[PDB]
Amino acid sequence: AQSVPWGISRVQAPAAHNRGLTGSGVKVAVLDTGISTHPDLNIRGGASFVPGEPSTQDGNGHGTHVAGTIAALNNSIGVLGVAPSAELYAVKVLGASGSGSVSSIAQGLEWAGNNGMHVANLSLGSPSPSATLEQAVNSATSRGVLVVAASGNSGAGSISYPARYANAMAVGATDQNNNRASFSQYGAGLDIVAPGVNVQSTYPGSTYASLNGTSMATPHVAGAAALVKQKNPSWSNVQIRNHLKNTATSLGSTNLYGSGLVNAEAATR
Ligand SMILES: [Ca+2]
Ligand code: NA
Repeated sequence: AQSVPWGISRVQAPAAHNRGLTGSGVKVAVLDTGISTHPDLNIRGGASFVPGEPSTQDGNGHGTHVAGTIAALNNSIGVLGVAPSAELYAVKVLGASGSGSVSSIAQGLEWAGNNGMHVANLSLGSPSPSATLEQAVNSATSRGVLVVAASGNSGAGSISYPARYANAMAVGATDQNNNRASFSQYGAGLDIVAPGVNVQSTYPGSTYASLNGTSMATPHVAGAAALVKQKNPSWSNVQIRNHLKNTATSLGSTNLYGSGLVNAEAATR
């Protein structure tokens, strides 16, 4: 039996699925620790930019988990992604330890742009700025990619980099009530929020696990972007971003929530 995680229902993905919108034909890159082969995922390619770790398989778990929130397959097992037919690309920029370099991440962003990705999910961040990262976020954007990035887990009223750069769509985390998760960074530049507490998804070893974080929120929005792109294949990254914001469920307090809670039903109505 397939389970639909609370957050998948909260963003109203099944409503989109019932309109025939699943992310089919939309290329989504997961820039993370890799993606491990899993019965509830279809991985269509990718690349590694981590020195000494040339496989795209996930030695950490984080990337696999993020990937299933985007695109776990719609079937009789496991969980269900926001965009269960999205074309997943594993872009390994973080090592098995969970950390990487500005150089790896920028290389992944270059790859995403050059390989025609429609969405790049960056469930990663740092408190310190990077001109290299900024340039790379702008590069992927110029090449037509919608870059979606986590706000961070410090609980502070400023958001992490690269989410703080204008051309990254910054995503915060809500709890099961739609209140800001205690850890979710907020403040200037936050675009939108999504479920980020007790999020069940795919995990290495053909298993499932629950995790907390803005890293879990971010893929809900990357998946929503993919639904919108399937519906509107002529739309740019900016049009998609704007529509997601304009159709989000307002939570008030934009400092805390940005435009509010991402709503895949409203976005595909
Ligand atoms: Ca499934
Ligand atoms: Na931003």
